[PDB]
Amino acid sequence: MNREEMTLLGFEIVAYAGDARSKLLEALKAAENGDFAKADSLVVEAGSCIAEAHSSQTGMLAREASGEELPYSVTMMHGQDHLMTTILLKDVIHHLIELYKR
Amino acid sequence: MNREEMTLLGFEIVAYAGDARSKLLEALKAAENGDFAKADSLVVEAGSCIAEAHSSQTGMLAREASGEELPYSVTMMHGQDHLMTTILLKDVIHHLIELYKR
Amino acid sequence: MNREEMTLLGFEIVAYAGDARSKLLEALKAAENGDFAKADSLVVEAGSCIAEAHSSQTGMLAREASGEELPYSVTMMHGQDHLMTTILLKDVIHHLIELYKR
Ligand SMILES: [Mg+2]
Repeated sequence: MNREEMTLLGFEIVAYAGDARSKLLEALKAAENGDFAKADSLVVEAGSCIAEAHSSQTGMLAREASGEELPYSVTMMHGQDHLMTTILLKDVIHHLIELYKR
Repeated sequence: MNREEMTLLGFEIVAYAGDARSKLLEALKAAENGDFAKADSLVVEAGSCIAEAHSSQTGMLAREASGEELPYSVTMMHGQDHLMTTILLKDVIHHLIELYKR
Repeated sequence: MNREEMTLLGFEIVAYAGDARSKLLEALKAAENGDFAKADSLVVEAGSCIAEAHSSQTGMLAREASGEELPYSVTMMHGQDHLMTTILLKDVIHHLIELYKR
């Protein structure tokens, strides 16, 4: 694809990763305040946002693997940063809630 | 801009991010040892280094969004990784301190 | 080097970081269940893999700093995201284990 397509998709990712990010942090706030029902609900919601903007990552990487030359985009790079850090938080949040739960 | 400018800006972001991270880690060591006061101040200090490194971020996105082709730089990419991972630490640090403060 | 070469090194980075990440997450599961000796074991193993990927990172950045032009690769940008998020987790894991240990 061209640079402009990569930039727009990067923006989509920045949007969804950003949304998932706020939900996960709000979940941490809820857990801090002993409101675990809300904490869990929020995490479950953040999960969908991530799954959506994530499955696109796979197809993108597979294309380069199979010979496609993908153009550089600072926006795409930025979206991936948002996505990957948010995913790490998602992968570790259960323990944070659990620690607040104990 | 040229690759040289991107690289140098990258070094700049790495320096600020690096210091922000060291302080956040140091803040953790403090909270672990009960020095919550030292931990809190350190967290505030970290935020300033982050504000600096984070500065150019929006501008870069805007330039590319308006149709400007920004050069690829490993150093810049690495700086962005440092910044973004450090910002996540900053976003979570409060809960790790609180859990230590309970 | 060419893009293909950059992509191959990136795959290597993803392998080391992905493996390290699963050990660190497994280390978290262990600590959660009170198996602290297992937790430390995994963290020590993960560090070995991280050391191999991180060392490779240093050389690359240095190559650009010395004037060398390196090709952009989505896989390398992805491997770096994996490595960088994994290094953050490794730097913060001790405090998570300790919190479960308290
Ligand atoms: Mg990145």
